[PDB]
Amino acid sequence: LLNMRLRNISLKSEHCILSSLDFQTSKASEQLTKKFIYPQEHNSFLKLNFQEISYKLIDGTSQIELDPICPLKVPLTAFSYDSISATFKLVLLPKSTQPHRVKITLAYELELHPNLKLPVRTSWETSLVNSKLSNVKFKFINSNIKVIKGEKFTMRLQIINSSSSPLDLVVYYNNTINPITLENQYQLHNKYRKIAEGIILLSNDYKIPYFADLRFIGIMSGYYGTLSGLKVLDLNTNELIEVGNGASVLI
Amino acid sequence: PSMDIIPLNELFSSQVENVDWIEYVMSKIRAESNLHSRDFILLLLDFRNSWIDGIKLNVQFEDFTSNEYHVEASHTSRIIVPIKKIDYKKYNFENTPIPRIFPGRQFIQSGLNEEQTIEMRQKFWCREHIISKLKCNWKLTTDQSVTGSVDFNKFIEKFDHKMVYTIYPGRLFYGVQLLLDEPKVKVGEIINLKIITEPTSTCRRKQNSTVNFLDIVIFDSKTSKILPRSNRRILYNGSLTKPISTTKVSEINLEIIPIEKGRYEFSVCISKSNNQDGIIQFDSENVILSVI
Amino acid sequence: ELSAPDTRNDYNIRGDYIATTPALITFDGNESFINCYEITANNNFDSKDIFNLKVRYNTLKEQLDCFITDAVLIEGDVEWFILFEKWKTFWELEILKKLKYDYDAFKENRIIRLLKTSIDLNKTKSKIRNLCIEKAVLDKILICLNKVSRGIAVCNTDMDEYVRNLVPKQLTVPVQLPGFEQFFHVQFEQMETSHDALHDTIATIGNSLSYTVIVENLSGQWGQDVIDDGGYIFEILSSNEWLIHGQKRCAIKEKRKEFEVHLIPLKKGYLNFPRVEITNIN
Repeated sequence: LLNMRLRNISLKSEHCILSSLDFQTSKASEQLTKKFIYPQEHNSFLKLNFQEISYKLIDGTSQIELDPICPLKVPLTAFSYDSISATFKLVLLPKSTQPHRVKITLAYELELHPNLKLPVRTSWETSLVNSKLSNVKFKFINSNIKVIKGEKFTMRLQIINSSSSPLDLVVYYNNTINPITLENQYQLHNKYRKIAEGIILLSNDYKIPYFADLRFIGIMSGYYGTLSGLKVLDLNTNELIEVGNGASVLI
Repeated sequence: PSMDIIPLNELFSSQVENVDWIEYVMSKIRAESNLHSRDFILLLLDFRNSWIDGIKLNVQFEDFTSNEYHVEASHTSRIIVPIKKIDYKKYNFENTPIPRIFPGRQFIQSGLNEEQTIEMRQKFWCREHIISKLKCNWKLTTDQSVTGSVDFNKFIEKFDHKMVYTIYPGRLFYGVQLLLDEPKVKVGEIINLKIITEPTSTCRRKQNSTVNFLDIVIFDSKTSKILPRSNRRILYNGSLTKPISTTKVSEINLEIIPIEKGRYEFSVCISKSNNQDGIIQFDSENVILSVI
Repeated sequence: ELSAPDTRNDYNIRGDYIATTPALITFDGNESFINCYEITANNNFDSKDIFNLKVRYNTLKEQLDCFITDAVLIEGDVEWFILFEKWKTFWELEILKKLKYDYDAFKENRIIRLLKTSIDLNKTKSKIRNLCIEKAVLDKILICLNKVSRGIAVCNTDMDEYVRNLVPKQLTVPVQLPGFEQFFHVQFEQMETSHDALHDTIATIGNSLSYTVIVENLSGQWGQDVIDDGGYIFEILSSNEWLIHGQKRCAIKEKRKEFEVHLIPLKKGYLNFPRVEITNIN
């Protein structure tokens, strides 16, 4: 009851859940010690946090922070430190423990000594393109973020199919404007315009035959996150697989 | 088998001077300051052999000569050719294409209206322009003396509405450029702007509504245009509706003073009335400035 | 127009809108008319002066009524010699009940009347001594204006020096804040995802209350989100405030606050009170 602490956990896409703990001197404790300190004419407190650490599991391992941290001391403040946990594909929820050491130094070198230790579970409170029909999956083997200029470049698809008939699909980019509140109308027009002529495929209408190298050239500068022009058509039972993957900046 | 025509808007600064069209188009842009960018259109046509041996397939335009490609046996290889636009006011595209004979009556009650005839004349005479300069002069790699030419007349089939927009700007409704004084202006300064407007020969199509409404939109160079409150942004006198008229060389000159940042692009929009969904032309001249 | 008071500082209002070439506006609350003024601060701090404006205007009803009078029934001076110079006030009393359609007058039409009465107006003109040399013109003009539409051209040609412009005014006292601050921070982003190429905003805004605080929002990122945790070091210059954040994260919500209105305040150091918090993440 001197510094209220909370922990926030987020799930990054790079298979590393990041959990950040936040500490803040609570206002009720602030006024509680503040009137008794201002009786002796003190305006700013001094809670010296000298040893803050987090532990892992039933065997105690000290996972470090993401940056440096000295031994600080301040009043009426808040500070947050972020550790990087490991992403779990199973349903084993990791339970961690944190500990601090607040030295509540009253003045003229007459200090008290306080320590605290919480322990809880680091929950989070709740791409590979796959089709809807068959076993056919898509994933770009080369890193989906890429930094290019407006020059010629290459990109690499990959197909994991049912081995019964691996062939009979075609790719094409469809360089035409999709046929569409004037402000939202023109915003959707600018999205559909820079999609339809931003990059151009240097081999479209292209029969596939488990790799498939397909080659572009990029014209217009900008970050094309989930570049969604190119559209792999499946010949038999005529449907379309969108490929919402890959993101190329062109600067 | 197929063909498509796409324009370009980036300037293509150098060290990308290895790709065959880029040096020619940037050479024409580079000197001759009236020979500007933003109006070049690339045509994308795909050569595909049905043979057993490789070919070389050099493409000659009226002055553009491409590199030496290599199509092996059954593949496509999209050879990208630059071409400028064709000016509507300099030319005439509303005359009937002639027949060869003068003998037959040819069912002289022709079953066509006015506007269907005129769009048929446009659709024919645009490919009449783009065929009468295009060539190719091929050779086999393993035989080297079997060099022949090709035609294009039995290959290009027809156009659609997208090709006649992209090749011919006379199909559009207005012709606009922009004039800006200083593209590197400091923030405490107000700069006059200019929007020239020059209507088309498709102004005959409506003939009744003598006003159209030039909207103004503003977008951060990245994405996601700014709502017209324009705080932290361009501080602007007047309002962005600015009525213009048919058959007029009007100039809706405005003023613009920045607040925070640099990367701004300016463009227009034509909407034919003031209500929702009256829109006709999403005009896209889209010039840029900076504020340090 | 805009006018500067008698205190007479170096206020440089570069903004001054003159609608010389257009005699046109509309205020039907569909689009948004914004006027703006690029003023300057004084030679020192100056927080309470008085500004008064000058809007000339008209209303569009008597704009189209002036157009209809000057080019529908009194175009030439031949009819203006006799047929309307003896019944001008009667023409105004007839014109005041015209009630032209101002709902389709902003969409491809101008000077177009609504469905108002035109039957008993002929009987009302016939009741007085109105001669047929004017009763033909005053009926034919209303019959023409019952279904006609003009354009934006030849509107200023009727509006030119034929309208009393009510040059109204207002009062704008150029309101000010209370607690001046001057801070500058610096960041160093420990990258979770490599860089998301964020777009920046160096704010300048002051909080004006008592027992209050200054709350800041981080920069805006537009690539792959939820990441790029930015570390920071304060160097909170020229004051002694209270800080309430350390080594935040540039995702969905960070809100790196700074409790300001507690101790070590100052006066109005400028036109308003300021806090020119310029972060610099290099």
